[PDB]
Amino acid sequence: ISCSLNLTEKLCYELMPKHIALIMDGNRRWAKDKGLEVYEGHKHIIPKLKEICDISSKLGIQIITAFAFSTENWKRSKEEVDFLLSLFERSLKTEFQNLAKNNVRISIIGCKSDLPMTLQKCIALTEETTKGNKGLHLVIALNYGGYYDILQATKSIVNKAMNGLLDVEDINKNLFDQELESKCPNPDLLIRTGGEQRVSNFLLWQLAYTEFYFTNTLFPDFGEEDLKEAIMNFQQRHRRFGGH
Amino acid sequence: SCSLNLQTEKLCYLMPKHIALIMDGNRRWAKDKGLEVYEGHKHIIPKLKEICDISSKLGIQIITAFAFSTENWKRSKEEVDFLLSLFERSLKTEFQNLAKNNVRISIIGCKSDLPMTLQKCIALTEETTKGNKGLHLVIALNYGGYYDILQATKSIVNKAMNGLLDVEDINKNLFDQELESKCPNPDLLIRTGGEQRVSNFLLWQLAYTEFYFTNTLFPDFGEEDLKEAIMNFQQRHRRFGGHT
Ligand SMILES: CC(C)=CCC/C(C)=C/CSP(=O)(O)OP(=O)(O)O
Ligand SMILES: C=C(C)CCOP(=O)(O)OP(=O)(O)O
Ligand SMILES: C=C(C)CCOP(=O)(O)OP(=O)(O)O
Ligand SMILES: C=C(C)CCOP(=O)(O)OP(=O)(O)O
Ligand SMILES: [Mg+2]
Ligand SMILES: [Mg+2]
Repeated sequence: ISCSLNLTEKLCYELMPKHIALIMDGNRRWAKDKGLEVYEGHKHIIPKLKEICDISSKLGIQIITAFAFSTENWKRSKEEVDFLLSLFERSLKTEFQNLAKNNVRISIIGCKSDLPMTLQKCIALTEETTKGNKGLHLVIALNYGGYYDILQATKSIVNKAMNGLLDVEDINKNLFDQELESKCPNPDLLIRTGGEQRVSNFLLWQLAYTEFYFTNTLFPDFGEEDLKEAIMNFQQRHRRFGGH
Repeated sequence: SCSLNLQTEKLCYLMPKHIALIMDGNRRWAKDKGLEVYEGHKHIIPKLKEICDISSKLGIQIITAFAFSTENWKRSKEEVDFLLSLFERSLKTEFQNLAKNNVRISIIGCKSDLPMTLQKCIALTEETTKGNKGLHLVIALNYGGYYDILQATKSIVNKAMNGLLDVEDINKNLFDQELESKCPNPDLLIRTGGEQRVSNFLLWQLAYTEFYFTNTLFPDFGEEDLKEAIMNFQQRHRRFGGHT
């Protein structure tokens, strides 16, 4: 198979970020620091995420993709996974009407069939109720990883080729983008709370020219002032996309 | 159909075994010092050799260095022609000594797009060093993350088309075996030049890599800067999605 790359590919990126990506990290250490019970940080996840949607919506931000549960988090104890998947279902039922009144559209990416059936039904109902809403699109990545996303797009392309729907030479960036679960437009800014300088198998393909913002602030402490700082910082960067 | 909660292992991550290196900021280093526009680029592969020598003594086994991306074709024909001729020159003048403790050199990227003379220089550099026993230097030249994932997808589609694999055999390990940069993946990414972004480097391979961004322009990056980056790496806690 031949290659040629000096022919051309448009990058689906942008004053203001259109799409923000969010790694919601540091919730355990936030509870350890305040001497609270082990899962009390995670109880702030969905409420804070609603606060961030509110602020971002007013600034003209159109998309937020938030990392809620990765495919490697299955490595944690049965007790933690069960507690936090139950907590996610509960919080999604508690803050739903707050998200719905702001005209937020809610989508979930990840492998849903591995989740508990009650959470699968709750997710399907949330997506149905909000699919027509016209405000900010909140995408929640739940049992998601970049490896998984690329693998399921590759399988989808293989099956199409098997059924006579495409040739090997039709496989390009545009086709791949439309087979991934996180699509164009790609994140302009990634904010990771919790102090770690790494991506932890989040949106690997989608982050090719994303601007990174790592903060030391633990996620339950990330408020309107911190989001405003991150956007102003983003506005101070020069994006060249390989050109001059 | 998908399932991800059973297979929670695989992957390939004191001292980082594999360092990834984005050699950025060469234009600004020549501008700041008032030199000719391409004077910084003449330092790229000499300094890269110096980094390999230091890295070899500390026990590092692999360096993957970004020398020319698939989006850099967007720059002026003058700059691109000058820089590809300069790479051909630098690649002949260094990486020549008969010492067996020197680096083994591979090139990843689409070589057929490059000037014929540079193609011949690359072939000669890979042949003369294939027996060397030191550090494996991989030079990423006309390379990008999209390109790497796309060519692996095309190779998998081809095999499936020709009866050589099943769609249900497609997993992380088979995909990894089709990429140009394979397991083991970089433990540490060092980007010189002030920008906090990845610019379509090793997208799949950087899933759990530790990021180290420095403002030092690449021609000023020496032994003290490398020792600082390794020290910073050693103070980091890698969890790979797990706990306790
Ligand atoms: C939904 C499940 C099972 C887990 C939560 C995943 C999550 C929110 C991770 C980021 S916060 P976490 O890694 O728990 O907290 P730190 O150890 O980083 O302080
Ligand atoms: C080939 C190298 C060293 C990496 C790309 O850096 P660029 O200078 O092309 O990256 P951007 O700032 O354009 O993102
Ligand atoms: C090898 C390549 C293409 C990048 C080197 O630095 P640049 O050419 O990007 O210079 P700056 O604009 O970053 O200073
Ligand atoms: C927010 C989510 C779902 C993942 C956060 O990163 P992790 O806490 O899993 O990442 P590592 O620090 O283990 O890389
Ligand atoms: Mg964490
Ligand atoms: Mg640059």
